[PDB]
Amino acid sequence: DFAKEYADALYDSLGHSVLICDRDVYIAVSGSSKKDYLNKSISEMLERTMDQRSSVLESDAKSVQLVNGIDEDMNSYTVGPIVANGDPIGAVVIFSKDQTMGEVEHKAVETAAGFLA
Amino acid sequence: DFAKEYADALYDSLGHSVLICDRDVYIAVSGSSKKDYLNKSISEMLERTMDQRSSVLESDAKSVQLVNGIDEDMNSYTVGPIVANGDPIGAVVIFSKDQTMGEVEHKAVETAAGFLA
Repeated sequence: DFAKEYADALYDSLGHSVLICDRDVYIAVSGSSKKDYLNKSISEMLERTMDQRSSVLESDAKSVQLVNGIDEDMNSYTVGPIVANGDPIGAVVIFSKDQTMGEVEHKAVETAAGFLA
Repeated sequence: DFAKEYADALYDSLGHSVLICDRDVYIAVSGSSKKDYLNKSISEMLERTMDQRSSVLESDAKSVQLVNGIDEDMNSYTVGPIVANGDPIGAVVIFSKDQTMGEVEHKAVETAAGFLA
């Protein structure tokens, strides 16, 4: 499991929850409960972020939907769409309920997305 | 080439020269000339860093040896030893002649090293 390995490496290094999705669902979860995210449908926010192809960083999110329709209290998050041959095929998400995502995590998701693509 | 793919992803995302070595030589080079680094013997600094297992960040290096005996003018660099089963098997290096390596790159090498291990 290639996405799982990367998610684990990101968690081990950065210490924040890591999700990786394909076009539909989360396919890798590290740092968070697999029950909460694995195979769950990605949110409209994730879909839009992937469609827009650019990475995003929200330093003061307050609340976010990672799973569609599921409002979650969230301090911050960052998303790196995985774009292969111009087509979004997934995304890498790093988030925290209590810590602030910064350029470290923002670049981490871009790097992860680039490698996974 | 797995190390090459990661080095390329790191270069694409962070925009700095990236080297990956095994215990002996550089095995992947991105952002810099392959002639300057590929198959070149790693420096004593690299060997010591790997032996000590911890990542390092030098924000004001002035000069560094990446290739053994080769003094290179360098603004800054960061090194993430690749440690598998307690044994150092290589390292990921990000460096710049003109820009300052910070936590972004420092964590990038740790993440890279963790994944490659």
